[PDB]
Amino acid sequence: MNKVHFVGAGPGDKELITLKGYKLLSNADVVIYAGSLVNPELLEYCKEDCQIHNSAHMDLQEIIDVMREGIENNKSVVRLQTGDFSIYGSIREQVEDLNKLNIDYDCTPGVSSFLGAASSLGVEYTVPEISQSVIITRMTPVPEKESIQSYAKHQTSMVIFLSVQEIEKVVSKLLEGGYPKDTPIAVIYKATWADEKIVKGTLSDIAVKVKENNINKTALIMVGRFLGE
Amino acid sequence: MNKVHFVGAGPGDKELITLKGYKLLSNADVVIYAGSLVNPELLEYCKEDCQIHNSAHMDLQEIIDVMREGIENNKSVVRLQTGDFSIYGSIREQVEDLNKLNIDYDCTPGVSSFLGAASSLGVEYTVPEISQSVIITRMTPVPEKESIQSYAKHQTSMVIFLSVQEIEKVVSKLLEGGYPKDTPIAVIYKATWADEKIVKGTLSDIAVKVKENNINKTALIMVGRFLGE
Repeated sequence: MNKVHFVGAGPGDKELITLKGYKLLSNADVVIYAGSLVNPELLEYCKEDCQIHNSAHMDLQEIIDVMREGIENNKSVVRLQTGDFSIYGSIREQVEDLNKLNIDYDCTPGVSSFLGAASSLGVEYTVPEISQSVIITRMTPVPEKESIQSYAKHQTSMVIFLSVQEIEKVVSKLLEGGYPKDTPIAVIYKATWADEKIVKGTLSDIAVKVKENNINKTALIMVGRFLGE
Repeated sequence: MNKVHFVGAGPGDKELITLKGYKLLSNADVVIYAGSLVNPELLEYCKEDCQIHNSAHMDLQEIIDVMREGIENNKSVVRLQTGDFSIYGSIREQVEDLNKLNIDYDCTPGVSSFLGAASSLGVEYTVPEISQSVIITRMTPVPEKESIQSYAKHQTSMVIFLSVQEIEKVVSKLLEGGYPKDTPIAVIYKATWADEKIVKGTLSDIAVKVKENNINKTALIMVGRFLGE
């Protein structure tokens, strides 16, 4: 067909889009991107006469109209979403709405920010005799068997998306599920963007280190012995 | 400098390498790739007069010699590793060995196969009111607090890398940690490669479905209610 193309933008760096992503983007007639969550530098890969829409200022129905009209005028349509949409992506709404209308689409994965964060930190989640797993979660209430404390019990590597002001709740949940105070932890803002910042520490001292970096906005926290390497 | 470039190849599809990855690869004088784990089609992006080495037939020290000699003749050196090396990547050996020699390097992340698997399945690990987390693990013995049964207790979404013949041990561990028999599950071989295959089912019937697909080799298993969407 001329499918609507859902494209993972990667974690911030211009060049961390997939080759496939880049081809579709650089050929798109209509692009719908996520506001300030997607790096604007990406948009420079688009055609001179491309029509850009910023979903951040749009309701669902407007995105869809924009999509449908792209299809009906035989225009290549790309919806750029941050990192990958299989982890915190809200792509279901748009898909169901397109089924409703009988519009073919496809999906092109991207590099998750937690992958970006690791490379950026030159670190490996899975490290022999230390951990063979990762738990990925994020921090208004949460069922017990899915809480940070509960996941902490495994003492494996963890990735936690948070709002940063909530640092003290999460540290205390980590200690509560039994991570020791010296457990290494890192907090990364805008992993792989030009402005990325990394605050390294342990469970006791990072609350302070985060406040004293003042750095606001959402972050990844990475927790575990795997930071010891 | 002229750093040794560690590059994530992505999950199999030629075009799912990052743009950055592609530039480095298409300019490399020396490439060291992982045997049959990396798709050979990628190698076609290399210069006519590029020197290819297949780590699969090499010990550590040979890789390093090959690296060092690239640097000393001012040759761009790319080590291509499958998916991303922060999850099951064994990049530590090569890095420590390069520190030893004082050789600058850098790291370029790629699309993990479990991301490839999701897009390929058009599915989302995190789905509102169903799960806000993912546990990523793999299946010769394993400590209790890090076993599949133990992780199963959270009833969240799981990704498990296995050898496929081991399907029955893992199903029984899943049920044991309390996933119900009707829990959807999928097994994917070579996610995003031309030959990828998807066996969809539930916990009771998938052991059979896998045997009767005969399909050998390593797979991803994906488990959870999140497959119900």
